[PDB]
Amino acid sequence: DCGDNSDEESCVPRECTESEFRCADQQCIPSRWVCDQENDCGDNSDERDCEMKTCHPEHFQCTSGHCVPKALACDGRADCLDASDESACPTRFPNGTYCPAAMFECKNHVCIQSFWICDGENDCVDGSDEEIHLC
Amino acid sequence: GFKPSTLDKNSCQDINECEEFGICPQSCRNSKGSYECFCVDGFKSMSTHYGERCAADGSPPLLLLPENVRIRKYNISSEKFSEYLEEEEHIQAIDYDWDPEGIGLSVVYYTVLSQGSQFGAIKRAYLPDFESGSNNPVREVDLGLKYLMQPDGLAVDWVGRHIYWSDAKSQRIEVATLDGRYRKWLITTQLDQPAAIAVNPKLGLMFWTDQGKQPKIESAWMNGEHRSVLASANLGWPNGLSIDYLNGDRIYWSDSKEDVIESIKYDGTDRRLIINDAMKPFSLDIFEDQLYWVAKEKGEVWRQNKFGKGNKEKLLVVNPWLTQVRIFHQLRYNQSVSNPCKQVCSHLCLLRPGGYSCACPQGSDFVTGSTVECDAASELPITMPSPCRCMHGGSCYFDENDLPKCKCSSGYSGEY
Amino acid sequence: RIYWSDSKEDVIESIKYDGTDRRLIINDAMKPFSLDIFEDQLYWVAKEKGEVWRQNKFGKGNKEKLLVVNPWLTQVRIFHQLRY
Amino acid sequence: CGSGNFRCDNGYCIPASWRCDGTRDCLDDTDEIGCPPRSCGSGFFLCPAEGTCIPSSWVCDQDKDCSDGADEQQNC
Ligand SMILES: *[C@@H]1O[C@H](CO)[C@@H](O)[C@H](O)[C@H]1NC(C)=O
Ligand SMILES: *[C@@H]1O[C@H](CO)[C@@H](O)[C@H](O)[C@H]1NC(C)=O
Ligand SMILES: *[C@@H]1O[C@H](CO)[C@@H](O)[C@H](O)[C@H]1NC(C)=O
Ligand SMILES: *[C@@H]1O[C@H](CO)[C@H](O)[C@H](O)[C@H]1NC(C)=O
Ligand SMILES: *[C@@H]1O[C@H](CO)[C@H](O)[C@H](O)[C@H]1NC(C)=O
Ligand SMILES: [Ca+2]
Ligand SMILES: [Ca+2]
Ligand SMILES: [Ca+2]
Ligand SMILES: [Ca+2]
Ligand SMILES: [Ca+2]
Ligand SMILES: [Ca+2]
Ligand SMILES: [Ca+2]
Ligand SMILES: [Ca+2]
Repeated sequence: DCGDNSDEESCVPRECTESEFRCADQQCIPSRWVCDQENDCGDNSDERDCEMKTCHPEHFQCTSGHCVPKALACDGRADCLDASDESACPTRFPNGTYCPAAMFECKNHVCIQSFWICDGENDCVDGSDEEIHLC
Repeated sequence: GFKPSTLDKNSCQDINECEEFGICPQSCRNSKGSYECFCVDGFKSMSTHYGERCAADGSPPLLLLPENVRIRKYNISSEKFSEYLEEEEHIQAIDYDWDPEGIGLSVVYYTVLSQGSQFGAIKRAYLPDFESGSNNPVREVDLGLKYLMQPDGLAVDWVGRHIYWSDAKSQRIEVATLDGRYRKWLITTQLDQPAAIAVNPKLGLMFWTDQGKQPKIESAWMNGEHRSVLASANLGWPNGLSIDYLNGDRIYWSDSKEDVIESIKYDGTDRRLIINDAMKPFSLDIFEDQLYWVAKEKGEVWRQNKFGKGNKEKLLVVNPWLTQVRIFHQLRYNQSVSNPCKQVCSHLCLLRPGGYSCACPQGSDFVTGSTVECDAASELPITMPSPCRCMHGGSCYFDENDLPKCKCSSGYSGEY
Repeated sequence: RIYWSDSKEDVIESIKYDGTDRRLIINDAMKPFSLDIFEDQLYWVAKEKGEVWRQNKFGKGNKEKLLVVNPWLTQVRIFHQLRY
Repeated sequence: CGSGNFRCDNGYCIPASWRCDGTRDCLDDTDEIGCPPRSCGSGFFLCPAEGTCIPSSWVCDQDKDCSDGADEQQNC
């Protein structure tokens, strides 16, 4: 804040408050960031031990131990990196499909833009994108 | 050989000479007016300028040295180096199991620190008991233990078939099956930078050190049920811990803040300084009459007499990446000790003084009303691939079926 | 022609013996501490983590890691009849 | 529980062979909280703290042959 660094050179890490989480660099971040699939603390220590922890009442938990907002469960999009938010929920149409024919459906029960079939990355977490029988 | 009695100062009693520290190398036997001393099974006695030695049967001992990117072997008999494992990074700790499968290859367990966003690991490899080098390349297996940050303390239990480890940034002590299937947290509270861990299966006890704001050395039951602090005063940075099983189950530790090596009994009742000006010691190991320790600032291995007697010698100069020294020999850990467990436990059986107890992996719990069965799924053992076993300098290649197969030197023949 | 390594700027640079043409050959050189040149190739040492790296002396292409040798490593020299 | 088994205070029963075998099976340890001694010859005396046997005359001869007790002033 002042160009001689006199405001920071002598400083000791501050104690974290009731809704904060602490990182081995002695940093404080919001608890919500913990296990959110992003390395908010550079050592990825905010994503540690996630499988044994429970989740916030507003958030769904993925098989990988990670939390995602519950409104994004069963929405057709893979919000969990493991697609466990979509893998599990009930049938969506009398057709028995999980995805409209305007789009593409993959065994992860994930629904994907049709043009994505067979281009570079597997847009379906593992459900047979880029397979030659699609290409 | 006799001292006056306190009950009657006009009478004479026999001193237990075996109660003196450093009286003999391995074992002492009291006699009324005298003492006798002997080496235990597997050891022999030999004359030397300083008296009787105890020297061990079997192929001569070796030293295992983990650098940051390689694990390397040194042979005290031949005074030479051999190449075991390479192309790794951030290795920290080592421990070995001598004959887990009867074949002539030991198994080695080593820990890897987190590099960044990527987490650490515990890894598993085969170590030939016989002479070998880069002719027998080593494959690696990973136990799959997720979320490790700084697993700077590792121990292996050969009776219960378990692996124990300490992580300074999770602030926990954890036990798992020796292939990584079931995982349990034994000590979760009042830890600050746990640094080193050792196990005694005969006593059913585990020992560990803390290096943080309040340095302490602690002992517990291998199932975690009982906990105690053996030393708290004058401990600085206690960074390495070793156990002597022949000199009455005794504990040694190294401190780099005070440049000292100290010894206590497993109950804390007798404390001694063995080596001062130890040059910032970072790891310890003990074999026969000798104590080996590593110096961190300048990469050296030093040896002295474990009772503090005499003088200290410099055995090796190995670069500053050196983190530990381990002694590799059949008689370091008593392979004969028998497991108390009786196959009642569904997931884990853990040792305690005089017996065993059953444990469930983390997050699971015992089925209602049971003490031996858990609400968790069974995991099948993870057996690792066959290693390159070519003995007499032969060289190994992986065939189209990926099986290792050997080619001999002109002087030898055979499948391996 | 003259080449030098700078660890404060993580760079390897080249000049002519009169100073009349200056170029950067290798950036993000990882705190380089010693240099040597042979044939089409330039070899340099990385001080923080004990590594030997090689690249094309004109800066072309990509850089390769040739060795991992512990942090005590201070220099790399090339030994051959036709170096001098 | 029954049918000739042995029972622990935890509400748990084990085979009778396990009862006194040098391994605490009950978490309450009551399987081996008491088992009879196995003794030496009539001319000798036994100490359990060290699993040792000594001639009976040693039991009171002004030497602490058994470290934790069962020798000298206690027996004298
Ligand atoms: C069934 O599927 C087709 C194509 O996706 C769609 O046109 C139709 O609206 C669906 N009908 C019902 C009842 O879901
Ligand atoms: C160590 O060296 C001795 C010779 O001094 C040799 O007999 C022995 O086989 C060596 N050990 C190993 C494991 O190579
Ligand atoms: C090893 O353990 C066995 C079984 O308890 C014991 O009989 C033997 O004396 C031990 N050997 C040594 C050298 O400690
Ligand atoms: C796990 O999260 C839940 C909310 O879903 C509760 O906050 C619960 O208290 C948490 N676990 C523990 C042990 O408190
Ligand atoms: C789920 O889908 C199937 C097949 O389309 C049936 O339509 C079924 O009725 C659906 N489930 C429910 C509860 O309506
Ligand atoms: Ca996060
Ligand atoms: Ca975020
Ligand atoms: Ca979703
Ligand atoms: Ca796309
Ligand atoms: Ca695609
Ligand atoms: Ca005596
Ligand atoms: Ca029993
Ligand atoms: Ca006596």
